[PDB]
Amino acid sequence: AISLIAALAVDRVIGNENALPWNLPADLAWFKRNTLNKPVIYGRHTWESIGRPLPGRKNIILSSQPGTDDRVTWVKSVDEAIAAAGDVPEIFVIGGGRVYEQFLPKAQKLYLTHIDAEVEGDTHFPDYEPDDWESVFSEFHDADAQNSHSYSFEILERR
Ligand SMILES: Nc1nc(=O)c2nc(CNc3ccc(C(=O)N[C@@H](CCC(=O)O)C(=O)O)cc3)cnc2[nH]1
Ligand SMILES: [Cl-]
Repeated sequence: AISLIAALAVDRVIGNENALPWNLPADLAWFKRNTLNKPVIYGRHTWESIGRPLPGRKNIILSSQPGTDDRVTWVKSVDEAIAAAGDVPEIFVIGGGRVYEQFLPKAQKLYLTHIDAEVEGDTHFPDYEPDDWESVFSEFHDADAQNSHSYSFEILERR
């Protein structure tokens, strides 16, 4: 089954021109624990942002442009990306915006981090109908010595 994971600032903005103005190691830990040892799908731009494959995970990159690396799997379509992932219980889509958009219709779960930050950004997470989804988990955290902003984790399951 397909799962989407993302960190959202106020107004569902997932990023912009510049680096994100928050320090949230707690979110990174949450991200690792949920995606560890599972196939992860992402686009050309996210690849460029990280530069190297994510450890212990099966990296699948959706790109219309030919692949430039042998350590990760390169696909040209959504159907091909899902096939390259295999017959595993859970497959994660980790971005970016246009990729989340193509995968939302087929997602069964949403792992969201709601960050209390007013970030003026260009890219937004797709709008999802609240009625089509059930919030089976939500946990609120305040900012602390390690995390700069207050935030909440949420797991939604498709109805
Ligand atoms: N919750 C959530 N937080 C994110 O930061 C996030 N980032 C993406 C896409 N961008 C990125 C950028 C960097 C790494 C990365 O280098 N992660 C390392 C953790 C490093 C670490 O703390 O060891 C990883 O191994 O997962 C992953 C995704 C998608 N969904 C997200 N979702
Ligand atoms: Cl991307």
